[PDB]
Amino acid sequence: PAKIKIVAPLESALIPGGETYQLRCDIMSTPAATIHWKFNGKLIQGSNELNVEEKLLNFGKAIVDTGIVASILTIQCPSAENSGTYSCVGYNGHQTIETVAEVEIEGEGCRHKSAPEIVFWTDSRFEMTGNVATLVCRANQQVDWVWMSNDELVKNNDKFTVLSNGDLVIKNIVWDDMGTYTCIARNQFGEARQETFLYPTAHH
Amino acid sequence: VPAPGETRACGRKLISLVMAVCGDLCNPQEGKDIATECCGNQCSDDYIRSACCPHH
Repeated sequence: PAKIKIVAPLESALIPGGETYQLRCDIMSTPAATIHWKFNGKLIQGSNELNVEEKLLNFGKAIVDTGIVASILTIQCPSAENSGTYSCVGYNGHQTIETVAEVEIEGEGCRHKSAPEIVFWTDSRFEMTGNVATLVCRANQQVDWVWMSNDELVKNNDKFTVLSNGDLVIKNIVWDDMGTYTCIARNQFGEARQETFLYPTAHH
Repeated sequence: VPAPGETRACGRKLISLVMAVCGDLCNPQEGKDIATECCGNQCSDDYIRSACCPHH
């Protein structure tokens, strides 16, 4: 049965102007959820789009698809225009949830040519042995992606596909695939990294 | 048996999932036992979700 729950909520805050600020939320969901953010009710990051491709790849299978997704919203140079209500919204195709906070800027040399950031990722994905699973990372711009596992490059082959959007798609998962997969987003100025985690559950 | 580094990463992610499902029904010391069990041995989805709070 589908389920969704806040794991790490937003909290309201009076923050200094002109100092970089970051919000984080984490949501548990089955099937996999996406997160988008709103400011005073208006969409500012992310979308409601879901992993339709993996659902096709798991045609005919009993699917576990559960885990925690995380997202971060960065305000580079907070000013009075950034004061208001921030919402982190989760959606899994069946249910929604949200966590909300009021952020107020207090106070008035704040800065381009910077590394990307990874703003949404699979903190954990559980899926049954024998199915396809996806580890998701999304950046704040178009990027070049590389994935690592066990300190080695993940190469594209019959089992692993690295997509241009930041997904790593792993077919026919087995217990030996359990562990951490690091997504690395690069542009011409530098890189951002994030860890994701896969758990292939037992198939009885 | 998983490599030790995969067991390491697993323990944190598994206890987080168990605590999120079970809430206050799962003491962190009991979630840790399920995390250790299921990060050295492969567990089912049902066991991971229910072992720390069998009455849901």
